[PDB]
Amino acid sequence: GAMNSSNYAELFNNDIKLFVDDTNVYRVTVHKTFEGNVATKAINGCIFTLNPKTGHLFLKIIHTSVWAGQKRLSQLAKWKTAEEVSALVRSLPKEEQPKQIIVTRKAMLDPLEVHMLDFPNIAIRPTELRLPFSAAMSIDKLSDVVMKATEPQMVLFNIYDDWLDRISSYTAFSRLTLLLRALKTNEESAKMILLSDPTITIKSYHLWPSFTDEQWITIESQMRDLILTEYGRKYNV
Amino acid sequence: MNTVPFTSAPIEVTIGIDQYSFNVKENQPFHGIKDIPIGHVHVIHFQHADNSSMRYGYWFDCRMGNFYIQYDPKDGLYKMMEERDGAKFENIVHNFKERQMMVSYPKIDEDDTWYNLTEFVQMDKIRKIVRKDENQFSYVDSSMTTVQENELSDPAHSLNYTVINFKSREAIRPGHEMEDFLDKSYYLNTVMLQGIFKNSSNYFGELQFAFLNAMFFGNYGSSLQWHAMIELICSSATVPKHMLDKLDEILYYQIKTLPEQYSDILLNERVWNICLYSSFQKNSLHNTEKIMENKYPELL
Ligand SMILES: CC(=O)NCc1cccc(Br)c1
Ligand SMILES: CC(=O)NCc1cccc(Br)c1
Ligand SMILES: CC(=O)NCc1cccc(Br)c1
Ligand SMILES: CC(=O)NCc1cccc(Br)c1
Repeated sequence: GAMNSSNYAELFNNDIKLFVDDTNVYRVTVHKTFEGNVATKAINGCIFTLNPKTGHLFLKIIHTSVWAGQKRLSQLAKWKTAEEVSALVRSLPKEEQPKQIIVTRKAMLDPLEVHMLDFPNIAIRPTELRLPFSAAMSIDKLSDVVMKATEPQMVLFNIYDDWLDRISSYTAFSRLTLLLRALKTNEESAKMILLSDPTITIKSYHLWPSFTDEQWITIESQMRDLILTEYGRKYNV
Repeated sequence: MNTVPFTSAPIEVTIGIDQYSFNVKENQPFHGIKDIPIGHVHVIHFQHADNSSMRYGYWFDCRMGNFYIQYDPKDGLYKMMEERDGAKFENIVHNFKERQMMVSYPKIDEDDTWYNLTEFVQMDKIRKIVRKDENQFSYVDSSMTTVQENELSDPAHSLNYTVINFKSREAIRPGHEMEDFLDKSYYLNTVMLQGIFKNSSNYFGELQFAFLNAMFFGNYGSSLQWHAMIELICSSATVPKHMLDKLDEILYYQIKTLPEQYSDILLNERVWNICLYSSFQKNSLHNTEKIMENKYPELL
């Protein structure tokens, strides 16, 4: 069935699973034509496929070339997403395939289901959670590689950097989702927070600053403040 | 004109023959139905007065033999049987006919309703869905489940309808995933028409049989099959024009014949709204859309 508040801990048990987010696969800028009409220009996109237990991000970049000559691009996007996830599963050894794939938007179930008919023992599941993976394009390194890409390409990052060495996957997933929620509610503030102290560097192979445990607490608090705050300035409360 | 004689009517029962029904009182002098039009398949069906649970009955074709009904007080139902001795059957029928102990099939001469609901049903074909090869007639009741239903318990008593599953490898070619799911023409035309049925008559015949078991027996599995076979055509961008025109006649008489107070259950909102207003063929079912809107505009 669906993943929600009540069955939240299943993400961190020992059954392999993947979150698929498709919100950044088909991206456009909307602009005006010489005749004063409106047209779109597609820019590179990505699929966000995340093992919440290990932190692994299988980033498939979606090069604007894949749309050339195609119609109904928002609908193709979902199927293209599904085609790519099924390819990734097929590419993986059997003991490394997920037992579940959880899609963050319901419109991805039928495409993924159809593309995974060859894997009847992989459960395709929606969720009731309002997860913030759309903001993954606010992470500089992530955004950079997508926009620089000149051809289709699969990029790998641990979205948890080295956190698992010190904290559990539950705690790491909560940090990630709080970081991503902040970035989605006010990207500027969120980033000002993350970088205010020039002495905390981001390692070449990491996406996030090298905070100490105690610096993470402070950070995590400031992010909560932000999300509440903006919820005020968004609801005048 | 053929006859289904009844040995007697020991229990109070509502008898239906095709779209017609009448009440028979317990031990009323009643010895059958005469003047049944030759050349069509027919159904004779039963709902006991005491237990409206279980509608049941028998599909049959009089060209295939002499059939009659005797109540079985052990198993509790009106059973169809075959009389192998023609002379003795004719003689028994004749005496019942002379004593006027039979009701008359009311073949309205303007009316082509039953023809239009059964144009593609056959008894050689009906026996490939309801398996019971020692009899030339076929029993159906409300609780019989379909083969597909059993996949999702007694196989001998199942309705072996043609399994249709839109999210199946049968339905979906590797590499055309989006193509074949959003336009089901490959599955309609190549897998089902060319591969399984052989022709659209065969497709229409199972669709007709499916609907009639739904309406007469409240057989849920048949209702599911009727809607599935509609939806498969409605969801194919490419359908022979003759098939579309015939599908519009077929559904028209199905919708015209449905009891008004049973539409709420035997008609699937999603399938019909999709078929009439969103699908490829939303413009090809003029007669069916016209009657649906004038008669059941609530569902839509
Ligand atoms: C995303 C990241 O750092 N993954 C580790 C990894 C490397 C190679 C294969 C696989 Br499966 C995962
Ligand atoms: C009872 C018996 O002598 N024969 C069975 C039967 C045959 C034909 C018609 C009817 Br009604 C009953
Ligand atoms: C509905 C209609 O015309 N006649 C009902 C009927 C009554 C009695 C026997 C039979 Br057969 C049919
Ligand atoms: C073998 C098979 O089911 N053919 C389709 C069919 C044709 C005609 C009537 C019926 Br009932 C079923």
